[PDB]
Amino acid sequence: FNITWEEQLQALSKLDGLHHPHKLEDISVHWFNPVDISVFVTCATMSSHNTHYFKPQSSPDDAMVREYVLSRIIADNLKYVDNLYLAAGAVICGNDEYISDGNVVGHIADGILPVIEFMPGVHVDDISDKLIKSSSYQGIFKTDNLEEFEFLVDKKNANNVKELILAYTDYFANKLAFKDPAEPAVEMYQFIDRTEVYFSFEGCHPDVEEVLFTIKIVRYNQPLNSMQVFLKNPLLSHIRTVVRQ
Amino acid sequence: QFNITWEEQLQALSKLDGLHHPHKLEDISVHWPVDISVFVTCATMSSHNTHYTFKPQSPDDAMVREYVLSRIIADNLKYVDNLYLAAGAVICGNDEYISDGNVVGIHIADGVGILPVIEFMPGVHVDDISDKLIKSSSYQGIFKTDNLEEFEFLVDKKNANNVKELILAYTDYFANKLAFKDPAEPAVEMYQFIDRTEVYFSFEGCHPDVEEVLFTIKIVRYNQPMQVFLKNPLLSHIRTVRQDLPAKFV
Amino acid sequence: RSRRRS
Amino acid sequence: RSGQRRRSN
Repeated sequence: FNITWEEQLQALSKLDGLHHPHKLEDISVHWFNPVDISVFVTCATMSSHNTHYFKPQSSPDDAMVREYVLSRIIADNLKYVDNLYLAAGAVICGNDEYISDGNVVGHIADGILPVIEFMPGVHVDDISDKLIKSSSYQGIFKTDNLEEFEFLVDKKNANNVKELILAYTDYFANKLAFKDPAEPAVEMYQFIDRTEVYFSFEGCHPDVEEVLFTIKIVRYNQPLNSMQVFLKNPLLSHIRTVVRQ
Repeated sequence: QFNITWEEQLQALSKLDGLHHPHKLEDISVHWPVDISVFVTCATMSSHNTHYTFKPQSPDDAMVREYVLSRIIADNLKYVDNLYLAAGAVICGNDEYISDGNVVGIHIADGVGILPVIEFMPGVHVDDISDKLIKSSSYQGIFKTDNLEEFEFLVDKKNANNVKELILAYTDYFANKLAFKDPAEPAVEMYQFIDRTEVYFSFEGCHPDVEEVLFTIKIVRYNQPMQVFLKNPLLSHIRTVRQDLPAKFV
Repeated sequence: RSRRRS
Repeated sequence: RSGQRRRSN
């Protein structure tokens, strides 16, 4: 159908802390198979014209899935709430070799290797099976402990990433608080080559049933300080990618 | 400023011997001191646009069209039968030889859904961009084009056959299907870097509608034909993406 | 409407 | 010409 920036900004008006949003515009949503019971929406902006998006538990509706368009972009605009926003700015500026795009930071000099990804609108519990199958085992990650952040991240950026994490935790627990408090979900998955820890949060909004946001640290089997026999190869800065047609 | 129509394009591409299955064509939209360099921008939906920079040789809205044609034909030289199928030899002649239509690479992962060895470069010639490479390279060399013994040098023997046949097929086309009155000799130059060896095969050909057509293919051979750096799976995690804003937090 | 960590 | 003639030998 047709949401307008009036409804978007009306929903974002009740997100505490945000004071500098990026440019929004009207979209056009179009949207379901009875097999597997899935509604995959898509909608057309006018400056990017590419966004597609869940498994419902009730009879769909036009008004129904716009609650979810608001769930997604409400979850996205959380990255601009100031304390969280430049709480990420601190981890990016805190290292001269952390390159960003607004959604993931982490090489190479050619005209990026993920270290931490911002995943708005999703939760680890909703995708947990695909990781429990693929992971060697699972672990727990104490958020208040600085040493674990000294494990996944080097001691240079451990603190910044830490109170970035519990910055999101405080924001969801106090500015997106439900009447019945929601506990944050932190889940560790060990792989053969890396270590993936997920920090997922649910938040209360009046216009939406729920808001979801998770952040993923990946700490590879190799240290950043060592391994350098691999990163010093200038074949890195010689690779790009393109279509395979 | 003006609007070429695509039949003015295929009026020039019709004079390409062997061109029987050309690319999808549309109308290019023209939009064209600083070293006297001239920049011309071509808008077309699709793919929306593109741009070219070149030396002015007094420019006008009648010769810039000649330029953009001189490169349209140059690119369409990769679908004339006898050189396209010769490419297909080089892509199908290896399991991990991925192609883009402009470059080819090896291994790697999409993740979402390469490493240049052969870059097809239309609208270029090493003579015009040499001086930027002699300074950056340690030294230069010769590459005997009609002999393979060096094609085993640049690429393994699994691809030296079809690579040699490809570049020599380009040589045959440019020397026999677009030959000048005084024939132009192909220019093949090799440059040795500290991490790789780059070779460029450059050809000039005569077309009735434009002053000249040129085409170069670059093939780079790295110092290793170990090479288990290609087996590290951290390279299966690499993506590409950086907004800038005055932010002060101190 | 029509939570994970209960 | 019309600027050409690079390697005519």
